[PDB]
Amino acid sequence: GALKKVLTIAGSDTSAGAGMQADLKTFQELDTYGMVALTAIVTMDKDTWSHDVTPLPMDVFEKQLETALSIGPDAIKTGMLGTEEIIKRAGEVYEASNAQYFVVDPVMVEVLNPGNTEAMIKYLLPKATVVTPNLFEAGQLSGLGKLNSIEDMKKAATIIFDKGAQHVIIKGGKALDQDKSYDLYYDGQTFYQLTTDMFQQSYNHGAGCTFAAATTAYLANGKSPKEAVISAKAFVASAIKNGWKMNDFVGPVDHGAYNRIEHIDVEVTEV
Amino acid sequence: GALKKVLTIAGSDTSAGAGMQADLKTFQELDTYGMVALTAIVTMDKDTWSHDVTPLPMDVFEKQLETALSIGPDAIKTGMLGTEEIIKRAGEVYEASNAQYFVVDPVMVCKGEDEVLNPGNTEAMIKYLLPKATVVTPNLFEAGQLSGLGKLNSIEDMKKAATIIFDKGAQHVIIKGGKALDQDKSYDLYYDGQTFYQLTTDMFQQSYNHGAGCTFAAATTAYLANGKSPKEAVISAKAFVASAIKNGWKMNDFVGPVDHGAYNRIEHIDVEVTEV
Repeated sequence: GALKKVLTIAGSDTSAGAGMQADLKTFQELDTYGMVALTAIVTMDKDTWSHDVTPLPMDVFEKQLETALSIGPDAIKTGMLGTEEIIKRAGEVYEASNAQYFVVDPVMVEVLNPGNTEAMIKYLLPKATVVTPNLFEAGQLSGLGKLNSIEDMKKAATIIFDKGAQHVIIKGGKALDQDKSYDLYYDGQTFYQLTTDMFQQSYNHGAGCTFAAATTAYLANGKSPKEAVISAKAFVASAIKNGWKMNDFVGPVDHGAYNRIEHIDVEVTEV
Repeated sequence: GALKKVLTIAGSDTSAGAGMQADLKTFQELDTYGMVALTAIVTMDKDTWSHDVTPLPMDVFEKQLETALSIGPDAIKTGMLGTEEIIKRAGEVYEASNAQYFVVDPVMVCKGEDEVLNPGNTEAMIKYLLPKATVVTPNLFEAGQLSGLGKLNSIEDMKKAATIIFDKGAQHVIIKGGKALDQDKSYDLYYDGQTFYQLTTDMFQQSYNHGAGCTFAAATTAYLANGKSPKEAVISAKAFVASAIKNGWKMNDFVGPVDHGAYNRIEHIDVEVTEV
């Protein structure tokens, strides 16, 4: 078959563990044709690792979208998007396209811009095939605030699904539990808990981007949403376990570890 | 051991077949840790496919370099660079790093009748990049420019160009003959200052080759990083790109990219090697 065309709308992580770098690397690992519409460029100070986010002008953002839409993506992912304007356009781009899958990683950084959260709820959730919040982001999107348990994650997932997302996976992460990694997946009918072990020498920069990018490529290549999130969780678990130390401040996931090194078991249960 | 850290200094090809996209994809296929310092963004009109090159401001270029250099590349590739200033910086970044390998893809545009679009850029490459290069990877046109010989038409002309490019300081030179040299076979000429080798594969379909050059240079870089000799890196890189070209696909009426992952996923192609 021809390679599936998979677009990410995301920024450049110059360190190359997260951002569009994670997305293109993951798309490559999963035998898709990766494409990116760049939103911003993120750099890091050599001594302190302080981040500098340089937005790209809207005119060049729009030129890239014209090109990507002409090529015709089969699936679109959104990464961290910085403005309500870009959030709104990302949704519009997916609706204009013939893409069948839209995966939204609702990256946020009390939230820094609650305006962006409101924009995600308005413009992206109603279009999303899968939305992939971490525990914090899920509390923001659902309006519940802080989530502390699987039962709280069930409530938030219901609310997010009701806002229009077709499938919701909330990543518990270290915020939920420091010995096991628990995610709550909801399809409108059934709550599934997905669990992987955690490992001592792991590194996690780019994990969220990688998970969402793998989900997108798995969907594009024909996995059901359930199968895609379960396979994506195994994919990123391997990446995290095999992450490596970049400097005193960070270490990226190994995007290629699933294929090159090992698979990690994912336990699936109904909750 | 640890993944080798491989940096490209290149622009974004929004169509994703060439540019930094080809570089990161190839880096990933070859089990390295790919990185980019972005110079520019190239977009295309939906109707005519006319290109628009949007330079990135020099301050953001510099911020990316600082981050990349802090991380510490094991190898650096240069793709198409738009100005003498960025050509010069690229060479400086390599000197400042602890990278042992520098692969320069000396991308130029021919204006017709063997004339180059930006002659200052060719002078800047000869001045700042050739003397630093582990490998330089010109096509036939570029090699005529870098050597000052103009149009090359034979292996004998290519040998002459290679010796001149070597004398300008490149450690290893590979001149890609392409369709300009022969329509049935893809002949490249490799030189290491001592021996000339002709590398051959079949000339595959010509329709869907977008990103071939970038891919070849990126693969060379990755193979070096991962410990292949320069001769084995270029032979391996030739095989790698040959499968990519053979398995290219039609994107639209104007372009078709190489399949960067074809070597690993689809098939392996033999490279004939002969001393000449």
